[PDB]
Amino acid sequence: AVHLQQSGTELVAPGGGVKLSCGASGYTFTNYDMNWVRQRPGAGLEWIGWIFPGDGSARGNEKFGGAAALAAAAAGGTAYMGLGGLSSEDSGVYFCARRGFAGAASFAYWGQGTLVTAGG
Amino acid sequence: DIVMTQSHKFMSTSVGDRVSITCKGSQDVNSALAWYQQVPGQSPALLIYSGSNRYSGVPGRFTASGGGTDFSFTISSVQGEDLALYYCQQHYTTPWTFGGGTKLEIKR
Repeated sequence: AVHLQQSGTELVAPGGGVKLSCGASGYTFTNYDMNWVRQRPGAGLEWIGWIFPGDGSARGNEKFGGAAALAAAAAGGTAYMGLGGLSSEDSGVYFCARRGFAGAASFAYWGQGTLVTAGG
Repeated sequence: DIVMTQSHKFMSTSVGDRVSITCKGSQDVNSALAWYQQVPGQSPALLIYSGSNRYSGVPGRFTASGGGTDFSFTISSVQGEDLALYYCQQHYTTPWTFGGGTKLEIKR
């Protein structure tokens, strides 16, 4: 029973960052890298970046260079994505995603999504 | 950045019919391509891995082909619960990117 459980809805004001979480269970956390994806109405599904729980590596989409900080906490089996200085351009649903095999970077496991809404 | 184009935002079909959605990566991404299905309020579900391989638990009416720059997702006999969104994704070179999606809808 592999599973990714994400945290609740976020109502955030301009400026001010927010850090989201993803509790991973059913598999050894460090064995797989955690990925993050963004989904907005227009603009679509966009890959954010990844992090390895084995050593803390961080490869990120140029498009999210400053906006996202991917940190992971072992003993938590938990992953986090800290978002920057939220403008409305950041309002959307954020997904926690993992692979299934290790010969396919396809995302076979997904969190249920965390809705972030930026309003003042 | 590789670009995945799903030309048909919407595609009309019927229950019991056959459909084919197409994707076109701007570059040759060989076989590094995935297909996902998404239903409202839900996260994407992996349907196809490596261009033509089914994922686990994924039904037989779901097929996919391609291996180069053009890829096609296919449903042998469409069921009422397949009238969702299908996303294209390239995992050949970063940054990973997704197509804009194709929503299947019932013709009437």
